[PDB]
Amino acid sequence: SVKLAGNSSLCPVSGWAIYSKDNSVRIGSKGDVFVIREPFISCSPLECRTFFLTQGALLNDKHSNGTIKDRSPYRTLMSCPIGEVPSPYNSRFESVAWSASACHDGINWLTIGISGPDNGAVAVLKYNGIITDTIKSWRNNILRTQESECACVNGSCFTVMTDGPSNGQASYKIFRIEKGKIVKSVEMNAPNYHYEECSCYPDSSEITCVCRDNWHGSNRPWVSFNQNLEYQIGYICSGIFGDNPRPNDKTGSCGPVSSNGANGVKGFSFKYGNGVWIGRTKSISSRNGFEMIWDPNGWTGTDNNFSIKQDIVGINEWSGYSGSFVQHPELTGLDCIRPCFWVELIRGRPKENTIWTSGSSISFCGVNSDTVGWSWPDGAELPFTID
Amino acid sequence: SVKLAGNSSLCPVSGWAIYSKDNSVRIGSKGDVFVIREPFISCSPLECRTFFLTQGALLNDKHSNGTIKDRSPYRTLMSCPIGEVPSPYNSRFESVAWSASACHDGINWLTIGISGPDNGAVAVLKYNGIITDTIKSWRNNILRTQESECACVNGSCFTVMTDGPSNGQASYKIFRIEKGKIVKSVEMNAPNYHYEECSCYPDSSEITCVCRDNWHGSNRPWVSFNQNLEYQIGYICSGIFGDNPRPNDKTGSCGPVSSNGANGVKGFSFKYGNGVWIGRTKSISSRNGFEMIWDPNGWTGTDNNFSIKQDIVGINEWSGYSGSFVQHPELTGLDCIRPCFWVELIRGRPKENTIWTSGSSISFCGVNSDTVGWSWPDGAELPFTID
Amino acid sequence: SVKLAGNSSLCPVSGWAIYSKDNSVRIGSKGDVFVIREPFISCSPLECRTFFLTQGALLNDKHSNGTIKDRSPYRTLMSCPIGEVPSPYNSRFESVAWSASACHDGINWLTIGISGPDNGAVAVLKYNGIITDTIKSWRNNILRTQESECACVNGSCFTVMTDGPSNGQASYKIFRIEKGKIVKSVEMNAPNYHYEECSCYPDSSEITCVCRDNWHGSNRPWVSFNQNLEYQIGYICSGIFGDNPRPNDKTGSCGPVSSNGANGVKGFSFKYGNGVWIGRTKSISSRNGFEMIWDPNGWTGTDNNFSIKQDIVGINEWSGYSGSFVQHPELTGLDCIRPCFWVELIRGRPKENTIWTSGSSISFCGVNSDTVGWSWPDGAELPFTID
Amino acid sequence: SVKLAGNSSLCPVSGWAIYSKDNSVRIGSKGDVFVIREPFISCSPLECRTFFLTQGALLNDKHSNGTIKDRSPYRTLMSCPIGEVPSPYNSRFESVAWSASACHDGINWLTIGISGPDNGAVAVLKYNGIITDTIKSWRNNILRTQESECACVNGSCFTVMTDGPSNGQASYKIFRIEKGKIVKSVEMNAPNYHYEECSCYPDSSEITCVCRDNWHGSNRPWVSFNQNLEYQIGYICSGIFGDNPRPNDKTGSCGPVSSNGANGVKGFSFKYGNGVWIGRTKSISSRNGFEMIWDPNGWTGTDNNFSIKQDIVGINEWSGYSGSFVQHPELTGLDCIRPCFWVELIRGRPKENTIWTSGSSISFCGVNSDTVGWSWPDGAELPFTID
Ligand SMILES: *[C@@H]1O[C@H](CO)[C@@H](O[C@@H]2O[C@H](CO)[C@@H](O[C@H]3O[C@H](CO)[C@@H](O)[C@H](O[C@H]4O[C@H](CO)[C@@H](O)[C@H](O)[C@@H]4O)[C@@H]3O)[C@H](O)[C@H]2NC(C)=O)[C@H](O)[C@H]1NC(C)=O
Ligand SMILES: *[C@@H]1O[C@H](CO)[C@@H](O[C@@H]2O[C@H](CO)[C@@H](O[C@H]3O[C@H](CO)[C@@H](O)[C@H](O[C@H]4O[C@H](CO)[C@@H](O)[C@H](O)[C@@H]4O)[C@@H]3O)[C@H](O)[C@H]2NC(C)=O)[C@H](O)[C@H]1NC(C)=O
Ligand SMILES: *[C@@H]1O[C@H](CO)[C@@H](O)[C@H](O)[C@H]1NC(C)=O
Ligand SMILES: *[C@@H]1O[C@H](CO)[C@@H](O)[C@H](O)[C@H]1NC(C)=O
Ligand SMILES: *[C@@H]1O[C@H](CO)[C@@H](O)[C@H](O)[C@H]1NC(C)=O
Ligand SMILES: *[C@@H]1O[C@H](CO)[C@@H](O)[C@H](O)[C@H]1NC(C)=O
Ligand SMILES: *[C@@H]1O[C@H](CO)[C@@H](O)[C@H](O)[C@H]1NC(C)=O
Ligand SMILES: *[C@@H]1O[C@H](CO)[C@@H](O)[C@H](O)[C@H]1NC(C)=O
Ligand SMILES: [Ca+2]
Ligand SMILES: [Ca+2]
Ligand SMILES: [Ca+2]
Ligand SMILES: [Ca+2]
Ligand SMILES: [Ca+2]
Ligand SMILES: [Ca+2]
Ligand SMILES: [Ca+2]
Ligand SMILES: [Ca+2]
Ligand SMILES: [Ca+2]
Repeated sequence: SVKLAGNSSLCPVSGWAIYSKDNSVRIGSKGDVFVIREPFISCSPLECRTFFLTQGALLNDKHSNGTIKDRSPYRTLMSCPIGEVPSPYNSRFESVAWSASACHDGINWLTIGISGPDNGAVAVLKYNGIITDTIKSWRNNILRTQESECACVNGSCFTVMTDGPSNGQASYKIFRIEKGKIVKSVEMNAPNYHYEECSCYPDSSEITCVCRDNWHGSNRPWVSFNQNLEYQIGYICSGIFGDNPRPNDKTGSCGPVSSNGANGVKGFSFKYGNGVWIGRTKSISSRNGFEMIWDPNGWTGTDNNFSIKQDIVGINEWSGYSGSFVQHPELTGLDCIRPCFWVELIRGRPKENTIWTSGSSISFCGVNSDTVGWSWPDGAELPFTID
Repeated sequence: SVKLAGNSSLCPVSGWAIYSKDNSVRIGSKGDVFVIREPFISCSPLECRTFFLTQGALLNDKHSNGTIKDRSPYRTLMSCPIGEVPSPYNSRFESVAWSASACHDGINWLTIGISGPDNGAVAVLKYNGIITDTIKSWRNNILRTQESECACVNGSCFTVMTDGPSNGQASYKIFRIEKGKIVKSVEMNAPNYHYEECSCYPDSSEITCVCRDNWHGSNRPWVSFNQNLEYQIGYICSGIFGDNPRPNDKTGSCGPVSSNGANGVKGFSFKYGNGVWIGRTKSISSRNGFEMIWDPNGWTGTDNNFSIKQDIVGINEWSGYSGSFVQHPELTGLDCIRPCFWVELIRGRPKENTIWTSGSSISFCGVNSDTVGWSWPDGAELPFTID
Repeated sequence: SVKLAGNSSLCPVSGWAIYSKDNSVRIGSKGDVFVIREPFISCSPLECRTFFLTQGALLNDKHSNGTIKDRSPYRTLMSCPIGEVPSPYNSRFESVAWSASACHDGINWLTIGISGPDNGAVAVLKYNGIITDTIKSWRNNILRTQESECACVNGSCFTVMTDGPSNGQASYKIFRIEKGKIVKSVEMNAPNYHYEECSCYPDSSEITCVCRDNWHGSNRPWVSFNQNLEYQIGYICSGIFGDNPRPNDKTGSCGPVSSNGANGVKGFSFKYGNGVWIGRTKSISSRNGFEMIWDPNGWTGTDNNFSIKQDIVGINEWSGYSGSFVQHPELTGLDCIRPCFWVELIRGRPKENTIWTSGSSISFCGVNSDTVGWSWPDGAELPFTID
Repeated sequence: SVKLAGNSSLCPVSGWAIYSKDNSVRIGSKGDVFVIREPFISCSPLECRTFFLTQGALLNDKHSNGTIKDRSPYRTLMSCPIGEVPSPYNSRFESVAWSASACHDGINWLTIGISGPDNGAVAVLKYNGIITDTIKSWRNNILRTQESECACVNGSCFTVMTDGPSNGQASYKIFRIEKGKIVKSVEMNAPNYHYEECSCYPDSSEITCVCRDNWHGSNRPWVSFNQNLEYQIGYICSGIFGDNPRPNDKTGSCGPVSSNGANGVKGFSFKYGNGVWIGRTKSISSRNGFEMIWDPNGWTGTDNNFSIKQDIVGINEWSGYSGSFVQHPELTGLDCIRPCFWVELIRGRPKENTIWTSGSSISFCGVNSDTVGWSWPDGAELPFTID
């Protein structure tokens, strides 16, 4: 067992090849499948796993009632092999949590699970399944984290947490964690910025995070930092707006785009110099469809021109949260860090006439060989027997 | 593989961080989940497992009928990974038993399973799944044991068993077991004492047990002993009474507190010099709620003042049995033995209008970082389809 | 990995301690549990497994209809950890078979599965899951084997097969198998004898088999042989008749006891010098109850006196097939071969008003410490929803 | 771990011994079993696995509706241990695919999964679960592959793919793959030939494929090639026609037999010099029954005489696709490559009045010891509760 280096560059990619699909909701119609949301993928030097937040209930059972609710003492972080349905019979317990993150440093798994009351939530950190540290809410207003994988470089793993209003200025902190122990943290000095549900990845020994501004931006904010937590902040400049909801594409801004800026969805983007791979919904108003767009100067340029678009989910099909995950050379045998992403396909409330809300997942990995756009939707027929 | 040393002290702790929650009853509404009671946790140098006594039946099935009954030829000891639901598809068979204990000596698992008739029950000892010894009832009146983990020190494991009345003077024996073989035992000379369902843990090469007086004590009896079984006995002196039922907190006694002393519930406490961490229900009369209380002189002092209280389960929510379990430095990498505990959340009879009785579980581990009180209840909606 | 020696003696035992109980039928009421019969246990140097013949159907499903039938192209030999319910989710596939045997030589598993038509059945031998040999019916009349574990000594495993009438003189052969290859066989010269469903075990480098005479004996026939297949034959002389049905106990015979000799049930017995441990039903007419009897001169003596009786299943409770299995010193660390046994508890047809027939199991191991008699019945409530 | 040599000859065999049967459809009546088609078996140096294409739905659930359809974004390649039912609880996710192949090179698994639109499908190659390459449709007309195992020789694995019409001249390419990377390919110059769903196996360092002519041949086309992809092509000459549908047996041809040549079914054959082992349906017009036929000069001779016939599935029972798979000496310890085969037993549409279509499987391995013909059918009772 050797810790991940994290010192190579991101693999440049021309397209995205489909990696997994679990068909969770379709199967859950009869099978014993957890009601879940906020799934995310993370890899070790040996395997890739799907993490998810359960509602402590199964699909098509009465206890799935009212699962549109985000937080409760019943939610737990669990994981299963990628591509498999999240079931009590194949899932590993990770932590009690209504907000979470996880990642592998090359030696062991780190998991971060937040639970407790809105006014004093506590993040429990585990390393190899053993509690190693905790961190308590410092603003007493819903301590919350990535809902995707943390990023690891040379034995240290990094994450971002938010505490405060989701409709105004909040507080954002970056953490450096070693063997499950917080060794350093810093509060981001970011007035007029808003950070939630960051998707973070390593690249050339440094961390880049693309996040969600729930306050007043329809473009996505970002934060990057080295291992010493020396950071920079900004917003993606592209007129190809990445959040949902958002305005129709037009001239962008290197600051928060106020038009349709309230609300949002977890997302991600991959930075390559001044360019950016943007993953976003197809609809500007609802969580429908998904597409990958290559914009060669979109990180710093404000125009709405782009070079490549690849369809992932049709515009008439349900999508939801999305996030980045990487495969390290230690796993692939490549000489660079390979970018991948996952998409949550949300079914149920509030858009459909059910008593429940749950999601299935698809994932893709970046390649330089031939690829194709299509639609890989959830495919479940609602409502269910329970409703 | 190396045997656990068990020679370090208990880690001092300031609070308790949530470690697991299985949501068993909620999931069992649809899923294939055992009807269980008396769950308990025990760890090896590699992993932690939940042990439990099944009724040889699944939730929401007709065979769950009359499972309020404690003893039958159908009950078996089984185990599964911590935090997972006890299902026939993920559970390991341990022993046929209606009373049980288990612990890992660093090399292999020891399980103790008692079955047979009330007037001649036999405890079957297994080491690495192989029968290694038996011990038969010596008072012919329901031979019974911990219903939680035994305690191991330097290759020897220790447990306590009781035989005789549950409403009067009985007989209590301590056992030393090596590789599943009883190498020594001694009967405790404890007139006017009553010991049942002991929660035992190792601390500085010696064993401490906190138990249940079902005869005439609303405070908890304790027994401690070295590897040679040289023992001491007493009662927790704190006016913060630990049993259920019990009187309102007042001046305590270093002997059995007779007020509300009959009946009781399995519980635990952690000794730290003259101080004590007490886990107990919130209700004085019923198995509802749960809390952890730090009383700096409560082991030997009779006053009812305490320093710390942490909420675990709300007073309006069902609780039940609770017990200690520890994580050895061989597992954690710490330089002390870490205290943890589990709580059984009992649903169904006799308090609820169902045909069945079963429990789910939560567990916590002691830390010195920030923690928070809350309520992590079972959360199931009764009655069920079967009733 | 080292092959089992099989050169030590059987462990003398004073009683039987309960080892496992699966509660298969109770759980199968709701859970996904195979309809099975002819379960048997067999051990490796590492673990013990339950083998069984499925009907290719689950309990409480329509395909369990008519499962009173013994042979079909749908029956398969499968195995699961001892004490666990036989489910498609925890069971390993072994072979297609309506008659079977299996055993571990210390290195790998040998399985023998017979399938095909009544007039030309073929036994398929597998070693480590790879087909290594076959043997075809030589009398064209239902080739059939032990339905319990084969016996292994120093890298060779031994079994017995029958071909011919089940109500008259048939043909019986002993086989020596090495790494799944038949290296020697011999036909037993046994006129007026009848051998079916032999329970065989190793003892001091030789094999002893106690079997079922379905033709004209209410006592059990036996055959013993060395590694070169030099054999001896006889019948258990004890007036404590072991088969079912049978007459009331009286003066026995060293030949087949004709009274109530037709029909029968698979069983076993352990030989100790002139003495014998006899396992049998409690009823003389039906497959009900079970008991272990120590008869110090019952192997060669014809009286009906005995020294020890231990209750296993109550007379009013269903029992069925039973068989021996052993635990080698390589597994236990003992200096002798430990005798164990299993009992099949048959529910359904023809005794009960269902459409199906299936069994659960219990098992016990021989010890010299204290034990107790009791009743550990199936405990399922019939009929089921499917009927 | 060492790569498979693949340099020995095929083991000559006189008959076929039954190896596995999963009873999938029977069990799926109640159990949680995938709706599947196109199952196939492939082995490593350690184990044999069943691969299959799911419809992302379970039997007896509403989502099984319209599963007669071959292609969709919901279909995935998964695998489970041979002989076990394909369940979400025991199946490993491999790839998103509506056409697939897989094989083990001695070190890791190679999987090939094709998904995407009919006019631009993309094959995703994975080595040890990691995407290693892609290949895109070159004729824009349903890129498709074996639906059985690829063949490996000395670290290189080989497969065949087709692009173009299924009712006329198409394009056929052979691929050489090393560690999941395409290192060479060549288009077959085969005017008037049609290749689909090839069954390929290694033999003396070279690859032989027997395939399906869906255009105008009732006999099967073949292609063989060395590691450098230098190939030869032809048709099986035997008047014992191997496809379905087909004419009654008569004089054959070394070219495509036009009579009943349109349409077909995936199948296989084993070449032995001028002789051939032919597996085929019993019905000439429908997918019913299955038999193995040894024709000593059937590879190059056009007569309709044969030497051996062995019944596998009765003519009145449903069959379906069939394919070859081999066990290498690295797995068996033999000095030759052992031939095995599997048969898909298709139930439901279009031949039966259900809303769904699915298959179970049986498999056999070649031996030189005694064997027997019989019928090992699916055995499910249709329709189901869902219909
Ligand atoms: C998921 O949650 C949904 C929201 O709760 C459930 O729907 C609700 O179902 C309840 C129970 O039937 C229903 O309850 C009330 O309102 C009734 C009129 O609409 C009223 O008649 C009920 O009260 C009367 O009866 C009760 C019981 O006897 C008495 O205690 C009262 O005093 C009175 O006599 C009761 O107030 C809701 O109307 C309904 N809500 C909605 C929005 O439909 C789903 O049932 C649940 N699904 C599952 C599968 O569990
Ligand atoms: C387990 O197997 C049991 C034995 O088969 C089943 O019980 C049987 O159920 C069948 C179907 O209902 C039933 O069938 C026949 O007999 C009827 C009179 O008893 C007769 O009316 C039926 O025939 C008529 O209808 C059919 C269909 O429309 C026509 O084809 C006929 O021409 C005629 O009009 C039919 O002959 C058996 O009576 C019954 N047997 C017994 C012993 O009860 C169970 O149903 C089965 N259980 C499960 C769960 O599958
Ligand atoms: C990346 O890290 C590895 C492991 O420490 C190191 O050997 C290598 O030199 C680094 N790569 C570069 C380009 O510096
Ligand atoms: C405890 O045992 C350890 C491990 O063998 C030993 O090294 C150490 O000396 C002991 N500690 C104490 C306090 O005696
Ligand atoms: C539950 O079991 C008891 C005891 O046998 C029985 O009296 C009662 O009728 C059962 N209840 C139901 C609802 O079946
Ligand atoms: C039994 O077999 C073992 C292993 O071959 C051998 O070492 C030993 O001598 C044998 N025991 C006796 C009593 O001969
Ligand atoms: C096949 O390869 C093996 C294994 O490396 C080699 O030893 C042997 O020489 C080869 N056999 C033939 C027939 O060439
Ligand atoms: C099955 O699916 C088809 C296609 O959507 C639909 O037309 C049909 O109504 C469905 N059948 C049933 C019984 O639901
Ligand atoms: Ca079910
Ligand atoms: Ca926004
Ligand atoms: Ca641009
Ligand atoms: Ca009390
Ligand atoms: Ca005090
Ligand atoms: Ca008889
Ligand atoms: Ca006698
Ligand atoms: Ca054809
Ligand atoms: Ca010929």
